[PDB]
Amino acid sequence: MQLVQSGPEVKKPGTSVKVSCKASGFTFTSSAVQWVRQARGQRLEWIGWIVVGSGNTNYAQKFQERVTITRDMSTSTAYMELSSLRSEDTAVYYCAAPYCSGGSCFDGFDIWGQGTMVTVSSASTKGPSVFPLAPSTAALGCLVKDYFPEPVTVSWNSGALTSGVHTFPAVLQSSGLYSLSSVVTVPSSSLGTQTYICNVNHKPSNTKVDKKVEP
Amino acid sequence: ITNLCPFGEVFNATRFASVYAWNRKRISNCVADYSVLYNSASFSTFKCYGVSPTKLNDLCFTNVYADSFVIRGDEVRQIAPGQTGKIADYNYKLPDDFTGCVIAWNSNNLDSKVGGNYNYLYRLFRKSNLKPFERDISTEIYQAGSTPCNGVEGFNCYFPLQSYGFQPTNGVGYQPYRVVVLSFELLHAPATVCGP
Amino acid sequence: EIVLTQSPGTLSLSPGERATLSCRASQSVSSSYLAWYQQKPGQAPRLLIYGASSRATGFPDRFSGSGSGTDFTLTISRLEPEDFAVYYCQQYGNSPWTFGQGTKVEIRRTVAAPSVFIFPPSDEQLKSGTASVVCLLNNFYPREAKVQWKVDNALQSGNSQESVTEQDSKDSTYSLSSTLTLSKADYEKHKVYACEVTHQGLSSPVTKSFNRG
Ligand SMILES: *[C@@H]1O[C@H](CO)[C@@H](O[C@@H]2O[C@H](CO)[C@@H](O[C@@H]3O[C@H](CO[C@H]4O[C@H](CO)[C@@H](O)[C@H](O)[C@@H]4O)[C@@H](O)[C@H](O[C@H]4O[C@H](CO)[C@@H](O)[C@H](O)[C@@H]4O)[C@@H]3O)[C@H](O)[C@H]2NC(C)=O)[C@H](O)[C@H]1NC(C)=O
Repeated sequence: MQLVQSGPEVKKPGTSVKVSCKASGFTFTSSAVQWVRQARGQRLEWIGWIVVGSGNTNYAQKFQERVTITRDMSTSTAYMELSSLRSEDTAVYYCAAPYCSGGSCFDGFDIWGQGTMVTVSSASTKGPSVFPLAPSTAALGCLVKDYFPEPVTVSWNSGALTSGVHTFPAVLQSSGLYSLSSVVTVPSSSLGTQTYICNVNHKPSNTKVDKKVEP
Repeated sequence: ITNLCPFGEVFNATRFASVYAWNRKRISNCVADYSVLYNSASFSTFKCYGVSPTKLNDLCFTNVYADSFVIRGDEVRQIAPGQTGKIADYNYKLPDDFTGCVIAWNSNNLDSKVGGNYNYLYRLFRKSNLKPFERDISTEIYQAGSTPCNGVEGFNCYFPLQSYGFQPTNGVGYQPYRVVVLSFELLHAPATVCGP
Repeated sequence: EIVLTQSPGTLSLSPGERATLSCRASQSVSSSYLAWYQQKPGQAPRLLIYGASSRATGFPDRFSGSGSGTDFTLTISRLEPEDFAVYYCQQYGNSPWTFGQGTKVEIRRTVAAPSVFIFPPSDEQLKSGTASVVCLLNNFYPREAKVQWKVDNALQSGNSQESVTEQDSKDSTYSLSSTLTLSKADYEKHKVYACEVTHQGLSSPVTKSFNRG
């Protein structure tokens, strides 16, 4: 009943791409597979369905060209090549399938995955440019900007001090860079006391930036 | 003086049946010269479990059922006592404990040419796993969900058949291998096809 | 084919709802080739009712709705605050199998007033990345959110960056902050900044931060 997908791929502005959905826990011999699009704070656009028992496929009005599926019956997977990648295709592609076992099966597309993360940027995985938010009854936080699209997490020096941490999402910059923020509201009027930490990791370009915020 | 029933014309021809509408020619009252298929032959994979190939001409069964099939190169092995695969589960099936011979010879030429041939489609997506010796000459939209589509395709409702997309520039385990199954019978009836 | 545009927008009330959502259709679609997914923040969606004539295998109870072709209506009847996320209608049968606009849900909170505060860039900003000032308004419930400015001796809004969060399951609040990014190399034509937030419950704020330089 599980379905794993590959890691977040990174490409160049218009070369190619391919994604893999491994199907397990249900009979993949006679089933169907569909592929969709997603984004951050956006809608969903159906892309292309695969009768995977026997290959026959169509595509959406914007995806007739530059797209074609790949069967790969063995290993119980699924592929589709997207060509001439465009900048506005920073999408989680997902995949779905009906629970089919024996020849007759459920209508609703119930078996899903988790999707990948493709970012068609300049691909220069440059280190983040982060800076503290010096506090001015108030709040305090950290600033992260100007980094390649990457899964980034923020600690707070104790596995705690999560009393108002606000990790805002990632917004693209003009050149394809990424930025976000992490702000925590003050536990109390503790302006003249104690020290904080902006503990942040960065997994692909391994670094551990630690800035101690203080007025 | 004897004669020879038209056994070879089933074996050699341009257009051979299909995967699901498979021909089944009854042959009786003849001296079928079996010597031409084993003693002097150029047919690969002449393993025909059920009767020893030697002295085949000196033992004779009741009636002959000559078959005809076109299969991809790798999928020839599915002709067996059931086994697995898309043959003998939705396609023509081999009965359990059957007695008769099976031959499979490469046919990269002689009507296996460029372009996915219009005919030579699978037989797929049957609600049951078939019964032996019965022939499927019917087509209809499969059932794959709660509501039955009323004749218009769409979600699910798969068409059972897909064409073979082969050509004379394929690999080694995917080129066509024309298959002939000579089915005997064991019953309480006298043997008709007999002779040296 | 795509004029669905599910009638409800954002609705907000605690459990005690009789709320209903509608999936209007272009042409009356045959039933049982429908679906009604349920997206969640940061996860994959699910399936609730597979064709307006049943309910899916197993899912939380107390809501199941059905409708007609051009109006595939649905209902919810007093569901828990756990099920507050974006829905998505669906169609099968005719290619392309199109989805819908999607419906959003919210919770009543009786909106209050925040504390306003400004964040000046340190003296490192002469040699840092960008001379940006940071503000943050705290816990606005309403959808409306507007921020303006009047920076010291400059009239241009070429670059401005905003950051907003989704629902907070603990108290059902929205919180956004304003960090405007402008020219760094100058640090001489824009010193005493303005950063204001407007609401009826907040009236007219004041934000004239410490004189830079
Ligand atoms: C269906 O399609 C298949 C093709 O897959 C046909 O098979 C071919 O059939 C023909 C005719 O039956 C075969 O042609 C034969 O060629 C022989 C060539 O001579 C060789 O052998 C002699 C020694 O015997 C050597 O000296 C010589 O150098 C060659 O090496 C002919 O000699 C054969 O004639 C035989 O019959 C006559 C009449 O009885 C005798 O007088 C002869 O002496 C000789 O014994 C024969 O013509 C061909 O080889 C087959 N192809 C193969 C085996 O790959 C089927 O015939 C066709 N029809 C049916 C009904 O199945």
